[PDB]
Amino acid sequence: TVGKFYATFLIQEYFRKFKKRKEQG
Amino acid sequence: SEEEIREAFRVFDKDGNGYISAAELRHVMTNLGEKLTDEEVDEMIREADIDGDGQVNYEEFVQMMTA
Repeated sequence: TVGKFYATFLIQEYFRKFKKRKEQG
Repeated sequence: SEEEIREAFRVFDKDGNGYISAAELRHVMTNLGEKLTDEEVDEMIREADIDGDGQVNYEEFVQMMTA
């Protein structure tokens, strides 16, 4: 409605950073 | 790869239907990973769920940018 793509991006990098963070510490 | 987001969304689906009940999604969003705000959650689930049923489709959010 205002920034769905921005919200999409939020979860994008969220899962990305978390996936590789889980194997880091 | 497409498992950059989709494969990370399944890890929450306990129904195997493709849509999770917002309530559960909200509790996990501001719990696992980092710490957002109630604002950044409610609004996130709002821009996605337009129906108002409760069962929000996760791939509809993933394939959103592709749409």
